[PDB]
Amino acid sequence: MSMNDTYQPINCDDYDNLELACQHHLMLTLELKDGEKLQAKASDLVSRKNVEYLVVEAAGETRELRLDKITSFSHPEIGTVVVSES
Repeated sequence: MSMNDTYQPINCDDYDNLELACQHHLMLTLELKDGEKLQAKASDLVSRKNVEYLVVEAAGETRELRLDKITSFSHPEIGTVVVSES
């Protein structure tokens, strides 16, 4: 029935490049339904053959955030994004 979709876990193809650079500028603040909130220095994204997840470098340890469709991620003077814009 349907072959084309547009359901992204968090970050999209292009929207991920502009959001992470302009909206996150390396340092992003991740938040969860449990009112979680944490900023992370440096970050890039990786797209799986099936979907797409973000991968941020935590000082000296690689971390993967947004791969679980995190409720929302906010950035000072930018905004809050929940499991992909929708």
